[PDB]
Amino acid sequence: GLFGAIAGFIEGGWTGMVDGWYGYHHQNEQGSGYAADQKSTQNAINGITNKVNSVIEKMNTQFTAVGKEFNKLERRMENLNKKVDDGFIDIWTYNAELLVLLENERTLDFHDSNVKNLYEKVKSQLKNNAKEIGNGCFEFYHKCNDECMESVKNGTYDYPKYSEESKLNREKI
Amino acid sequence: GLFGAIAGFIEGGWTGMVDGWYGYHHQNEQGSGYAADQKSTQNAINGITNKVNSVIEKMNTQFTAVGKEFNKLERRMENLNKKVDDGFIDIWTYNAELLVLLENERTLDFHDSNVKNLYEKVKSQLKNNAKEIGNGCFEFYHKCNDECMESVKNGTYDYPKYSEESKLNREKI
Amino acid sequence: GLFGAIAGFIEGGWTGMVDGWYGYHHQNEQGSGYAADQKSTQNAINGITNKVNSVIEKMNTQFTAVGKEFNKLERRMENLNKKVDDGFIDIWTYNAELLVLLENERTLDFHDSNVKNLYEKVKSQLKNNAKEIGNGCFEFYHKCNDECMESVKNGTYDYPKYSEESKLNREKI
Amino acid sequence: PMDECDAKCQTPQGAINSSLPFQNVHPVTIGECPKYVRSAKLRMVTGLRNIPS
Amino acid sequence: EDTICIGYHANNSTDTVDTVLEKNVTVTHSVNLLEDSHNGKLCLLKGIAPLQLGNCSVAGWILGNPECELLISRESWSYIVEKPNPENGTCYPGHFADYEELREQLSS
Ligand SMILES: *[C@@H]1O[C@H](CO)[C@@H](O[C@@H]2O[C@H](CO)[C@@H](O[C@@H]3O[C@H](CO)[C@@H](O)[C@H](O)[C@@H]3O)[C@H](O)[C@H]2NC(C)=O)[C@H](O)[C@H]1NC(C)=O
Ligand SMILES: *[C@@H]1O[C@H](CO)[C@@H](O[C@@H]2O[C@H](CO)[C@@H](O)[C@H](O)[C@H]2NC(C)=O)[C@H](O)[C@H]1NC(C)=O
Ligand SMILES: *[C@@H]1O[C@H](CO)[C@@H](O)[C@H](O)[C@H]1NC(C)=O
Ligand SMILES: *[C@@H]1O[C@H](CO)[C@@H](O)[C@H](O)[C@H]1NC(C)=O
Ligand SMILES: *[C@@H]1O[C@H](CO)[C@@H](O)[C@H](O)[C@H]1NC(C)=O
Ligand SMILES: *[C@@H]1O[C@H](CO)[C@@H](O)[C@H](O)[C@H]1NC(C)=O
Ligand SMILES: *[C@@H]1O[C@H](CO)[C@@H](O)[C@H](O)[C@H]1NC(C)=O
Ligand SMILES: *[C@@H]1O[C@H](CO)[C@@H](O)[C@H](O)[C@H]1NC(C)=O
Repeated sequence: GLFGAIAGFIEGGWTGMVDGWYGYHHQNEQGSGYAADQKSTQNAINGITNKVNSVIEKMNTQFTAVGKEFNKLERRMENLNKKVDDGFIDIWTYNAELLVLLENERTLDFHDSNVKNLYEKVKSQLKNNAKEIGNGCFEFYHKCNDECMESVKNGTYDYPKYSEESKLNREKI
Repeated sequence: GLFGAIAGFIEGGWTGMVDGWYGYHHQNEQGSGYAADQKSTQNAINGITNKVNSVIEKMNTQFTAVGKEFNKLERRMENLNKKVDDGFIDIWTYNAELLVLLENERTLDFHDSNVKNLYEKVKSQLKNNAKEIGNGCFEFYHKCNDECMESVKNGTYDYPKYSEESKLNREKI
Repeated sequence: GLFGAIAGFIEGGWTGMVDGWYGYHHQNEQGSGYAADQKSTQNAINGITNKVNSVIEKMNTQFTAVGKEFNKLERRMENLNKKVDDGFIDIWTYNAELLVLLENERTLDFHDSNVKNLYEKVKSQLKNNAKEIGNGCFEFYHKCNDECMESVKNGTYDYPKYSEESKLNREKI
Repeated sequence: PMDECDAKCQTPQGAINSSLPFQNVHPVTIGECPKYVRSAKLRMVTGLRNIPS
Repeated sequence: EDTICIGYHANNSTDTVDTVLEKNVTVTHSVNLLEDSHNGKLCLLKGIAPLQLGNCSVAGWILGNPECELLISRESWSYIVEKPNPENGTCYPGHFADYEELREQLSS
């Protein structure tokens, strides 16, 4: 919840669904259930794919032989080559470790952005037709079937469908 | 559209305008047209200026001579100096390449933020006076001249100007 | 104000309060005053703590001896060891300097996110009960005591408390 | 000069506080030492921007 | 009538940084990463003293130049101190081979 959801307006996670990292929880007369958002989920995971390929590939590992050895009349080259190699090991160590911390932080922010984006997409259809509730959810002033669920998933609502039912069931409140 | 606009709620780009990277498209009785937002556009481009100066300048290129050469009784120093220089080349290569990827990603996010910011600025004046429509745009419940356009560009509306016209032309809807 | 507040919709800073980096300014009949948001403030500052510990610690400083010296029959090793060490100094210099610029930029964005998050939290309770005003603030269509202030700080309002007072004092406007 | 004072890192220009990660001061050191750069300054932000009006 | 506002901190501070998108960027609070300063002394490690040659070259040190204090008491130490241009090279000259290697061997 850097941008305000997860440990934000949302508190905790849900183990009920495992098909994909995002989704909805539908609630209606036919019942309850969880259902995953494969569209943006798979888009994101492809992002992670192109990331980690663009992490691992950036190395080039030679056909290498690391080590050397010297007498005690070559201490310059010894203590040097120590200083050399320890220099590099510390550098790669430092940079790589920073890269792990940063890229995991940016990964969380990537997720945070995606969920928040999607929340606004959910919001975009149902602005006056249905209300914010609590956190994470919207209550309808009308009724919604699984057709309405699946339609609302892929970015389809038909705004005038239940516009009047919302226009009346609001008005008691 | 990391933060939700470009490939987000906005789909695609516009070739009609070339003066600056951002702007508006005005639509009114006098006609249509595009008009660039030099304020935030130039601010951003100055950001890119200070960036790239703060990229290139961070190198210091010595008056350098790269190369060496040895006999075959100096293979230690040879294979060393190979390992040395290849070490560095791979390091600079790695870091710089990561920096290109990251800074272009952060560049897109910089743009995304600027446009989204501006969208909220547009929204901030006209909250009840005029409505969200579709994506990217707002329809007015009143009429707007080029004076109204240019005023709304620089952060001026006079909220009570068409407050009542919106207060009535809403009410049919 | 990358995400839209500080030099964004907010213009400038406030010296009146020094207890913590964030807070509110309460205004009511009993009077005015500033009051700091220790919750998110301290959370953030703990973030800075874990950051800077995760900056300094990533170095490992050996029990080191830097320097060497040679004759003029060892110019290879001389100009080498110059090229070596200057190589490293420039590398550490470059990477570290970039890290300062980036991490301060990301620090500003961290702050920007936190304040914007909090602004939405303030907004989340009082959506129809009270209105946006100007920038940075909300005017109430009802009256709020210090109990109401402190409650609204920790994420408590009781929405139906002044729902009707807002429902009437709106309606003149 | 030379003095009875104690330290953890040292260089010809002086004895050195080994607390901080970096110097820009002088490359040569002995001990548990900061690391040299060619720079003027390096200052992270703790706080944030300052504007009265 | 009543109002709620956001709030945050400013101060009298004029401490600055440089940044990707702006320079001399003033903030309220800052922290200097850097140790730009030196005490201008030759302190000692840990309570362990360093060795001192004063004017002497290492040849005048190791060999037993009487003008160089032998200082057999100095059994081990923190680091070696010289000047750049040591006065007392060898009173009877003679080429000294592997000075570099020896000094490396007597690094510590
Ligand atoms: C230790 O170092 C000191 C300082 O360098 C040496 O003393 C200096 O030695 C030079 C040698 O050329 C002296 O100059 C010579 O003086 C004699 C007269 O004494 C003259 O015949 C030569 O033509 C030349 O001018 C210099 O005066 C002398 N200075 C002092 C203050 O002693 C010293 O010899 C070194 N000792 C050892 C054991 O290495
Ligand atoms: C190091 O060299 C300096 C040379 O500058 C020596 O200085 C001399 O000190 C004596 C008294 O001890 C004076 O009488 C001389 O006039 C000084 N000479 C000069 C040129 O200043 C110093 O004594 C030497 N110290 C050691 C430990 O060898
Ligand atoms: C969206 O879902 C509805 C039913 O929920 C379906 O009729 C329609 O074809 C779907 N559209 C797309 C683009 O998948
Ligand atoms: C903003 O635009 C209006 C007309 O559209 C103009 O009268 C006013 O001077 C402008 N203000 C600024 C600060 O540019
Ligand atoms: C929140 O504030 C109210 C009064 O403003 C207080 O009664 C309540 O205990 C507080 N809750 C928490 C969790 O601090
Ligand atoms: C060494 O540096 C630390 C941190 O900068 C400081 O707390 C301490 O007082 C310094 N000590 C000396 C002797 O400079
Ligand atoms: C700013 O305030 C701090 C704390 O009161 C003080 O140490 C500093 O001297 C002040 N600077 C000026 C210029 O007033
Ligand atoms: C910061 O840099 C800008 C560059 O134009 C300049 O206007 C301003 O005076 C500078 N401030 C200081 C304190 O150097």
